[PDB]
Amino acid sequence: QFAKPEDAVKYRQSALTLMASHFGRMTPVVKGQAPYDAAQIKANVEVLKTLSALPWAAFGPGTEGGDARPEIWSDAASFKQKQQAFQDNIVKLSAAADAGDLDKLRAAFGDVGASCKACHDAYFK
Amino acid sequence: QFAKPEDAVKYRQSALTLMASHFGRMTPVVKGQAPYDAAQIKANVEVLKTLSALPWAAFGPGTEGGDARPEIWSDAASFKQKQQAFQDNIVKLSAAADAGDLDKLRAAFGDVGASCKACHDAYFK
Ligand code: HEC
Ligand code: HEC
Repeated sequence: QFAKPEDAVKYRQSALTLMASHFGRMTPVVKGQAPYDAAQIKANVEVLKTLSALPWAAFGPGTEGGDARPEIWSDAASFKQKQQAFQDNIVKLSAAADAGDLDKLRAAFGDVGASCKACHDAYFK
Repeated sequence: QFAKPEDAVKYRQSALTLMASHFGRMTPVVKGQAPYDAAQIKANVEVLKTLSALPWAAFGPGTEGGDARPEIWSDAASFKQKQQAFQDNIVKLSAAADAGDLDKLRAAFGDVGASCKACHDAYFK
């Protein structure tokens, strides 16, 4: 869906920006600094679900650019493992949110954040 | 969820960028220049559904900035009517996609695009 590589870069950056707002805006809730409304969080995690599936298709072959370390395309199976592990940790966060189980939410949130950081460490310039 | 107004600007711009990729990538399909796969389009419109609900919350009071004409906050009911009409045209596009009805897709797509342009004309700098 991208006319030039720059379009893929702009798309993924925008997806990651959201996806990151929808994750990070829950930090006060997970820390207890903001109240926990199970329905609010269930709805927000559903948005995060959808967003978390979007960036990866915008790292097609030859869409090198942005802050994407070059190691992303030449090690394709390994980058895919990281996105799919991230994506699997998001399933666990959805399960916690859907259940209204705060303790499960906090644990799952930490796992998700570790998965963000793991990819950032291997693949962000 | 925004620490400063600039954060809201960055969020809405990113949401609008996606939302706009998910809309515009269907143009070749609506024109018949690309094949029509009903399931593909149903799934893409579902993504567009979700995205099309996101920008509006990032135009809170005092988040002036970006390419958002100042007329957005002082005429709040009217800006809300435009986003909700856009949002209603998206419901019609979902219905067309869900039904696998190509003719209904083309008509709904044109209505959506007109709603994008109408808001762009009243509120984009
Ligand atoms: C888990 C919820 C997160 C969060 C909060 C973020 N990421 Fe990543 N990310 C990855 C790569 C390769 C990039 C660079 C993209 C490019 O510039 O081409 C990024 C970038 C970001 C950003 C900045 C986006 C921007 O506006 O420029 C942010 C805010 C961000 N990330 C947060 C790679 C990955 C992953 C590889 C599988 C995973 C998982 C994540 N990121 C997860 C997260
Ligand atoms: C219907 C599907 C669309 C499409 C394809 C786009 N919009 Fe809009 N849009 C609106 C405003 C106020 C702005 C400025 C935001 C800001 O800068 O603060 C925009 C911006 C955009 C962009 C550019 C985003 C960026 O990266 O800077 C794009 C690509 C875009 N729009 C496309 C306002 C509205 C609406 C008011 C209710 C509606 C409806 C739409 N836009 C709809 C669409």
